[PDB]
Amino acid sequence: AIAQLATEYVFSDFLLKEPTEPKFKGLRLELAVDKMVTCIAVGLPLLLISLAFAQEISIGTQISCFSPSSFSWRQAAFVDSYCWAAVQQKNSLQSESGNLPLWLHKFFPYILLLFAILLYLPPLFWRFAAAPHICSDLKFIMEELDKVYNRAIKAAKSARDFKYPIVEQYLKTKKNSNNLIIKYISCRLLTLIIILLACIYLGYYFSLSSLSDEFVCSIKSGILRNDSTVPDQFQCKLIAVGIFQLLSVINLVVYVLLAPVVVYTLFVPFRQKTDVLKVYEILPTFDVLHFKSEGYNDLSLYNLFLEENISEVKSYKCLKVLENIKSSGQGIDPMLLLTNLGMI
Amino acid sequence: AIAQLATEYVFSDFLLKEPTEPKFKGLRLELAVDKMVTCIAVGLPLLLISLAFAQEISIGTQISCFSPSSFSWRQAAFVDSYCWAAVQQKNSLQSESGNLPLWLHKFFPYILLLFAILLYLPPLFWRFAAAPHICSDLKFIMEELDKVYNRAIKAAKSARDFKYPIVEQYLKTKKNSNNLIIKYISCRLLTLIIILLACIYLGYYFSLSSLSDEFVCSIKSGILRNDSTVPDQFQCKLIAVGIFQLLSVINLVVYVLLAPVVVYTLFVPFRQKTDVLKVYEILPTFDVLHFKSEGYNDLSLYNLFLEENISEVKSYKCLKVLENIKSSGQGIDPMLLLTNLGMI
Amino acid sequence: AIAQLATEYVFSDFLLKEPTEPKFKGLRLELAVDKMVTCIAVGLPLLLISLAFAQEISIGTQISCFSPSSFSWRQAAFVDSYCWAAVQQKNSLQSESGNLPLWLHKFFPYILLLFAILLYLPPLFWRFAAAPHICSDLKFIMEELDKVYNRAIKAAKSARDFKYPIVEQYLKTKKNSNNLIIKYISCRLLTLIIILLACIYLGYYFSLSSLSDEFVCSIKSGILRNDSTVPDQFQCKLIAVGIFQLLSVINLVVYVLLAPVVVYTLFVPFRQKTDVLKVYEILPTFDVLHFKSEGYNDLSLYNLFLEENISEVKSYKCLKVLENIKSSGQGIDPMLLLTNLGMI
Amino acid sequence: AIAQLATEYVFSDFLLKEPTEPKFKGLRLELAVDKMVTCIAVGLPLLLISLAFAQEISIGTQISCFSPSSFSWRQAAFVDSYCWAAVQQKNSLQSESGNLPLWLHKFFPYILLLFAILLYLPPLFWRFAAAPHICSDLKFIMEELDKVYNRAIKAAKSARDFKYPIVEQYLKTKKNSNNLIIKYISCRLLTLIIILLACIYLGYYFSLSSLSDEFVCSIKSGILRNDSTVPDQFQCKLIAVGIFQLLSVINLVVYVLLAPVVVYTLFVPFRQKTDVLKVYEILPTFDVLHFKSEGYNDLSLYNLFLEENISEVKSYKCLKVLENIKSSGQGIDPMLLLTNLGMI
Ligand SMILES: CC(C)CCC[C@@H](C)[C@H]1CC[C@H]2[C@@H]3CC=C4C[C@@H](O)CC[C@]4(C)[C@H]3CC[C@]12C
Ligand SMILES: CC(C)CCC[C@@H](C)[C@H]1CC[C@H]2[C@@H]3CC=C4C[C@@H](O)CC[C@]4(C)[C@H]3CC[C@]12C
Ligand SMILES: CC(C)CCC[C@@H](C)[C@H]1CC[C@H]2[C@@H]3CC=C4C[C@@H](O)CC[C@]4(C)[C@H]3CC[C@]12C
Ligand SMILES: CC(C)CCC[C@@H](C)[C@H]1CC[C@H]2[C@@H]3CC=C4C[C@@H](O)CC[C@]4(C)[C@H]3CC[C@]12C
Ligand SMILES: CC(C)CCC[C@@H](C)[C@H]1CC[C@H]2[C@@H]3CC=C4C[C@@H](O)CC[C@]4(C)[C@H]3CC[C@]12C
Ligand SMILES: CC(C)CCC[C@@H](C)[C@H]1CC[C@H]2[C@@H]3CC=C4C[C@@H](O)CC[C@]4(C)[C@H]3CC[C@]12C
Ligand SMILES: CC(C)CCC[C@@H](C)[C@H]1CC[C@H]2[C@@H]3CC=C4C[C@@H](O)CC[C@]4(C)[C@H]3CC[C@]12C
Ligand SMILES: CC(C)CCC[C@@H](C)[C@H]1CC[C@H]2[C@@H]3CC=C4C[C@@H](O)CC[C@]4(C)[C@H]3CC[C@]12C
Ligand SMILES: *[C@@H]1O[C@H](CO)[C@@H](O)[C@H](O)[C@H]1NC(C)=O
Ligand SMILES: *[C@@H]1O[C@H](CO)[C@@H](O)[C@H](O)[C@H]1NC(C)=O
Ligand SMILES: *[C@@H]1O[C@H](CO)[C@@H](O)[C@H](O)[C@H]1NC(C)=O
Ligand SMILES: *[C@@H]1O[C@H](CO)[C@@H](O)[C@H](O)[C@H]1NC(C)=O
Repeated sequence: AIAQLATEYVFSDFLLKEPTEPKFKGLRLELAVDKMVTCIAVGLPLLLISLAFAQEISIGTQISCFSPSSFSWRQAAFVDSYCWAAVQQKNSLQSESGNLPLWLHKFFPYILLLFAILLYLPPLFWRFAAAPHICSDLKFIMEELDKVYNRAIKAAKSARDFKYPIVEQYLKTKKNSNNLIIKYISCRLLTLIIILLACIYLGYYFSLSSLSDEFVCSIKSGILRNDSTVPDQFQCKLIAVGIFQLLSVINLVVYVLLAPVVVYTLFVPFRQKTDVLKVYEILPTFDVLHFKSEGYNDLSLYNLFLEENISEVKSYKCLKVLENIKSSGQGIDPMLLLTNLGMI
Repeated sequence: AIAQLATEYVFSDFLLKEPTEPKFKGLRLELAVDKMVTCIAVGLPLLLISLAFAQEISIGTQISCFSPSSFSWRQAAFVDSYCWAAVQQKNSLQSESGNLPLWLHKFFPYILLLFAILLYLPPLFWRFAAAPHICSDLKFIMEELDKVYNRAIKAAKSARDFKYPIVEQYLKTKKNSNNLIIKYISCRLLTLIIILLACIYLGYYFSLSSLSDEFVCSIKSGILRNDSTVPDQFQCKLIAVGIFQLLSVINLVVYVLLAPVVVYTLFVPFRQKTDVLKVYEILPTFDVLHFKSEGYNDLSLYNLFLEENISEVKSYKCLKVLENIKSSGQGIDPMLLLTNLGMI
Repeated sequence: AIAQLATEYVFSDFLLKEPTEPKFKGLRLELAVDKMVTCIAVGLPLLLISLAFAQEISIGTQISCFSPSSFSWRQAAFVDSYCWAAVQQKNSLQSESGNLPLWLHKFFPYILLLFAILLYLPPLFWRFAAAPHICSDLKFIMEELDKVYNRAIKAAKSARDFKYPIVEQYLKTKKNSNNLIIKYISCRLLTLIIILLACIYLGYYFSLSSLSDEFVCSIKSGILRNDSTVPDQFQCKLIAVGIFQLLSVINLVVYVLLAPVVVYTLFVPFRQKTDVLKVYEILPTFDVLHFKSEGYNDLSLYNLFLEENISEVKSYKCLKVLENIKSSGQGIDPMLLLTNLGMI
Repeated sequence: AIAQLATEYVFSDFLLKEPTEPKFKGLRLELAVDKMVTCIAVGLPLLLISLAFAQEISIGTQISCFSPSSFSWRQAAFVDSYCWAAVQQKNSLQSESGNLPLWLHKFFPYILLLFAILLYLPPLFWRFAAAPHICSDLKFIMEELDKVYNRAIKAAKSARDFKYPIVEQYLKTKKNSNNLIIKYISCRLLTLIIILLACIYLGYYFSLSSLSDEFVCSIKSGILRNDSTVPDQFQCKLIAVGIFQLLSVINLVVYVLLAPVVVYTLFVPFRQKTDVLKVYEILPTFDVLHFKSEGYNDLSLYNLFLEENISEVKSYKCLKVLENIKSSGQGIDPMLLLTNLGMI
């Protein structure tokens, strides 16, 4: 039913499932905006496919040819099925709009499924190629941040009663390499191109005259070519073509609204803001150097992933509340850190 | 069946599922009133869609055109399907009420699903954008309250046998920022606007003459335009239009009753009452300062979320019972706290 | 099938599911009588809806109009569907009993579902508004009782080898407030009113002549108004109306039997008997004062909830067996308590 | 539905399920490229089979023979079923394209399923024959790497405050044996051959005239051979043949794109690059000798499997970050290793 389709595709965790494995425990591995874009671009065409053939919206068979009254039920069924299979056969049918509109009307669900698959492909490539590496690197970075926070609080407590910036060096090294950012931009660009092509196709499909679904059909090949009792042609109409056009314009609207989001996603350096690591600069055990901005490198992408999935880090949360309290400046950062006692 | 739909949509945890993740363990992340509003506004139109096409209420096909007796079964089926697809084609049909009523009668389930999706969108945006931040902040606040309660009871026990207000400073800082409250008000306002538009549409749909479902249909395009055996027109009726109007007025009543709730929700500062933190003011380790009221800021929203999901805090429950006992004043707050022995 | 519906709605845990959350572990949060009343009042109309359209009891379509023999199958189907949709349209049909009986016959499942939803609403309001508070308070009370029992047995063992009545003070304070009892009485009263209205409706529906299901139908609007081959009217009958009346009288009987139960529930103070706390009065560490009776206050409701869900408390069970043994008076209460050794 | 098939076969973990057993905990046991190739080559033909007979794309029965009007419904059904079963019987039917096109049109789903099974066979043979051995060997290798890393860090810590290369000897021994690599190459080659044969078949099927689906059928064997009322022949058409050809060309495109991937897979030594063990050469406890390249031996395959599933090793990750930091050369490898403190 329509409501069942809605529950499956919008109100359920459709493509929102976290990786089912212990390797990525709590790691999104995909930005929220990218996940939203993929979920829409994939589950919208599927939802429209399901809707267009819902038991309520669908009168019945997808084509009716209006055989003569003399024709029996199965003769008329032969006519309808023959014309359905003959939309491909150009000789059989003669339609003013041509044969491409008939092809599109017959295979619209296939085309929507193709667009959905093509849009799901780049996210899958990301999740299967560049996701494990970033997951491992980010897990190491979070562990290093937790360890340095613990060491700093232990030092502060000892004072009240190595020291090498490994994480900073690793981030600096990531500043050079750009394979991950190149893959990310390539997959986003392919998604954008697929969306644009889908918009072109949907606009063309919705621009039809709405009468191209009605085509003339001739079961006059073979032994029936010179038969007399059979009329030379029939009036066939492809039902649900109006529904297809409505859903196609809906998908076109959604995709044109979505494309600016993908374009904004492509410009990762601009998105790289609100320095996540700036909060850690007040730790004595952490060097006061952010050095993450203004670069078409994997460092900006790692900064984005950190700003996305750093809320799970207790040390980061503690430092964030310390920073927020520092806005008033009533107290002192080391005193607040010592009082917090948030090692684990 | 009707009962199955009821069980799925009203008697089950439809959209009442808690976040399936360890990050939010026991945190609602959504006020009870907001959750009720979203659940109604989403699962009502879906329930009505399912009901309108239930196997019992539905006689059968959604349109019947009453072809002549001479017409065969599949000729009549062609007529019915053609008219169903031609509700869009204005030339084919001539109805007194126009063609918009026919469009609405055909696509009412789609319109209800659209309203449900549009009403579910703002809650989803909230849960995916502003929910993680408030979850982390509120978890930190609850942990700080538990820790300060433990410290105060330990101090009292030591007396019988830092001290910095970090949580108060954090709340004071939240008094300034307003991004969360702005997002909350924006999503509530969008929900209200969607509800009002849905009410307008449902009122218009229910105001129809009830005879607009009957339209005249002409299969007279193409080779059949000059055919003689076919009548110039047919009498088609869209079945289930009365059911659609009944369910639309039901939804209109529900939404007009719900809109005052959304308006009351918009005025968060008025809702900010029954100070949750007032109970903690009797703790020696906690400063006697509430400072949370009369502000279009995130502080009021945090106060609401606390008053919502603070019952899970054992220290808060203990302080609440101490406060309630203090109404008589027979005993002493520190003595009762020491006797409680409710560290964990 | 009928047996499947029975298993789902009477032999299964339909609305008998305990709260699926760790917050309420073993707490009913709903009295047994109230749960029975809600389960009946909700799952009876749903069961009757399912039964009335069971594949065995149902001959087929819900209306047959007996078109002339000259009419084709789909002409007759048009007639039947038109009349089904025209039960609303007063002009189309002319029935002796009127049009309200036809409306009721068509929408009886909707009306039963409406009554079920309206009866499920007050229980849901209770469980979502006043259940968390009573759950927290009752959990605290049980914990306090366990702690005082442990302290008393420890004192007895020490003798053989604070002391403040916090729980008693909390109960005394609950004696004043009445918001919970007011909500309980309001929800019970609304349930009773809904049940009475349902009884009125079912009595009216069952009082019909049983021939109102037969109505005269006229497909004579539009181009067919002046058509000659079509008869001026048809004889239509709404099938399953007898089944609807039978199930409606069954529901009426059940609801009239149930209403006295709801009225008895409304009088909570009378139900407040068999003092649960009287057993704890023999503990040296517990003050000898019950002070819970004869009040339209939340104290009586808390006493009811205690008498309901106190069997899970080992200390209460031990004290109850001590009390039962004290009926003979052969031994001594402190000696029996010491010998029991039931700390945990 | 189409969307359901898509969710099952592309958006779900179809053939992506990890081995359901504790023996292989986190071990892929199959390269990512090989898994992708198998998943495509298997779930594409299945998806196309499901699509070709979807309730929306399918008009109805797969063959209609257009019996005379005098023929009754079940006479026409006999004709259609007889011709469907007589596509095999060459005498019954006379088609210009022959009888092989009819066989293919009737059994296209069977042929796609056969290709899917044949392509799934080599992966299954691998997973059931050569997977346990490589799993055990690789688990031992990872355990040895973890142990040597722990020993080296312990030695470094002791300095700050056996020694036999068992793993290197085992890898060197693997350099000689080649049974695993021979099995891998054989299964890949069989997969490639199956893909090529499938491409040949699909090209032949798509190269048909598109009118071979129309064949002449004669129910003139037995008592009906000399019957007069029955026409000497009928015009039968195999519906869905156009859909079969479309999906066959789609599968052909996918397989021709995939075959280069399989050919690249066959050349494992070229794939053996980015020495995984080179990072471990900086450990004092590990001998400075990689000795893994330029060989048609199991050593290259083991190197590939290591580069695939070594990210799960904490010691390897630590050494990798040490290597990346060494690019700048600011610090010292032993000092960084000591500071890391990443034993477990
Ligand atoms: C997804 C991508 C590939 C879709 C590409 C656009 C498709 C949908 C449409 C939009 C405009 C279309 C073209 C418009 C006009 C003509 C001229 C005609 O004589 C042959 C077909 C041809 C050349 C059409 C082919 C298909 C076409 C290119
Ligand atoms: C992503 C955005 C830009 C998509 C917007 C849809 C655009 C591309 C659509 C809307 C209307 C469409 C046109 C409608 C009609 C025709 C006439 C036909 O003979 C050739 C294609 C052509 C010229 C279409 C090309 C694509 C088109 C311009
Ligand atoms: C969800 C929102 C967009 C719904 C908006 C209201 C819809 C349901 C209805 C209510 C009143 C309607 C209008 C009433 C009168 C007319 C005048 C007519 O000559 C053209 C259509 C037009 C202009 C209608 C368009 C659709 C309309 C605006
Ligand atoms: C949220 C609340 C205010 C909704 C209440 C429903 C209101 C808006 C409904 C009920 C009846 C409706 C009217 C019924 C009939 C017509 C005549 C038509 O030619 C234009 C629209 C118009 C004038 C409708 C406008 C909207 C309307 C006034
Ligand atoms: C659930 C509640 C609202 C049900 C209320 C009772 C319903 C079922 C029935 C019982 C008696 C009925 C009334 C009996 C007699 C008449 C007089 C007639 O000229 C108009 C309808 C009217 C006024 C009926 C309206 C519906 C009615 C009130
Ligand atoms: C909860 C208990 C009291 C319910 C018992 C059912 C009662 C209320 C039912 C049973 C028979 C019913 C009556 C049957 C027939 C008529 C005649 C009609 O023109 C008006 C309503 C009226 C007068 C009904 C009113 C309600 C009624 C009296
Ligand atoms: C999967 C593998 C086995 C498929 C092999 C190719 C199949 C699909 C096709 C492609 C070309 C075909 C051949 C083309 C021409 C002829 C000559 C004819 O007089 C007899 C059949 C015969 C000999 C065909 C047999 C089947 C054939 C070999
Ligand atoms: C893996 C790649 C190379 C597959 C490409 C498909 C090739 C092999 C296909 C496409 C068109 C096909 C040809 C189409 C028509 C005929 C005529 C027939 O009487 C014999 C087979 C023959 C000659 C086919 C042989 C196979 C063929 C050449
Ligand atoms: C049909 O009859 C015509 C008469 O002109 C002839 O040309 C044609 O070949 C016949 N077709 C068949 C299939 O026998
Ligand atoms: C139908 O016949 C009329 C006669 O006036 C003619 O004008 C029209 O073009 C014909 N239509 C078709 C589709 O042949
Ligand atoms: C039907 O014919 C009658 C004859 O009196 C006429 O008044 C009426 O308008 C006609 N109806 C239609 C719908 O043409
Ligand atoms: C049909 O009749 C013919 C007449 O020539 C005869 O040869 C043939 O054997 C008969 N067939 C059967 C099955 O009786």
